[PDB]
Amino acid sequence: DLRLHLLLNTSVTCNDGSPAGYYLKESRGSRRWLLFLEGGWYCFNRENCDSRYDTMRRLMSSRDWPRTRTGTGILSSQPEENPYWWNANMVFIPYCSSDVWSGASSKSEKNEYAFMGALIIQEVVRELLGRGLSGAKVLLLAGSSAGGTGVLLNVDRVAEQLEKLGYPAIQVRGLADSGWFLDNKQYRDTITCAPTEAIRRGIRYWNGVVPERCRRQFQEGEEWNCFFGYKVYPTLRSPVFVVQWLFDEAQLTVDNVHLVQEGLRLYIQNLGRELRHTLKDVPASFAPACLSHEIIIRSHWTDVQVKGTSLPRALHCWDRSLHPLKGCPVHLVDSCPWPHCNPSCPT
Ligand SMILES: *[C@@H]1O[C@H](CO)[C@@H](O)[C@H](O)[C@H]1NC(C)=O
Ligand SMILES: Nc1ccccc1Nc1ccccn1
Ligand SMILES: Nc1ccccc1Nc1ccccn1
Repeated sequence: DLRLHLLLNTSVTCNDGSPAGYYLKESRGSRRWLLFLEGGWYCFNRENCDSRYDTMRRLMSSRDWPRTRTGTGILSSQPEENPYWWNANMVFIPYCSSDVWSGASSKSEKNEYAFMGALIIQEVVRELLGRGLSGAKVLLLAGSSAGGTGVLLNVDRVAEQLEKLGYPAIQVRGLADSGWFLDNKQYRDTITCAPTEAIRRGIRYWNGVVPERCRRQFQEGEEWNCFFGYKVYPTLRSPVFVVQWLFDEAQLTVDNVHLVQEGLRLYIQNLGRELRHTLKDVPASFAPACLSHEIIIRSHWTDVQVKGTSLPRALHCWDRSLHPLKGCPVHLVDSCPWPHCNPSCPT
């Protein structure tokens, strides 16, 4: 189990002003550190966030968090469950800022809620440096869904933080799972019906921050562009491995697709082709032709394969590449055009 630590700086808070925190399992024989960002959509105005506080309060508050959590998937210490990094130091950072990990705004006389996701990541890193992270060789910032987009928004800031604090030997890398979306035409709840508005409004509500090189490309008012992987990824300097199902369930929900006649068949095939196209120049990626959402902390994440290579193997090959490799690929994108045309897709 990973044990809870509430942040010592109690001014870095979840939405309702309670302290943020992290769950930690130390591995003193390892110089590898995995920091995983939880997902779970977001909220973008007073009324929307009030609803989330009634029925999704663990995503807005630490008041009811458990003492411990079990590591699963890439967070498991069992080699049978985690062929990739079973001996690493494991950190789970709960998502309690409702801001896709972008916010830097405190509660105040003018703000009902605090949106501090970007500052929560900075403070966790900061406090871990006193608990052994100072001796790390690799810091892998990973995350799923909104946490996967959060990796893209924060990996270069963590790298800059560690350089400025005097730790230039720690190699910062990112792993973004199910956080790579298309701002495409829909097939036919504002957060699902009108996604780009929801992001634009959220950024202003959260005082949200995007990576500087991307911000400079799109300029004032157009920061929402940097929440889309194919637009922010080319501006990043840290190595980033991208995991994305080609027919992602959250993408299809936003597109108003529910599972088929010709119009919908053509729409679904075109979505796979467009996602494939955006990954063509991403050298470290894993994109199976399946209808699903998230993978890296699922216990059976070992089962899916692309061209005969599993995701744990592809990540191991990526480690080797950062020291093409014969028999050990890092770029794995399905070419077949319909969900579950890959036999290893999950049921
Ligand atoms: C605690 O965090 C807040 C928000 O980032 C910051 O203003 C303050 O300086 C921090 N306190 C300490 C002692 O680092
Ligand atoms: N934005 C929000 C806040 C409170 C309750 C529901 C929603 N809507 C929603 C739609 C799809 C997936 C998750 N949430
Ligand atoms: N979930 C989704 C799917 C397809 C298009 C837009 C969204 N919205 C979104 C919100 C924050 C960050 C990235 N995307």
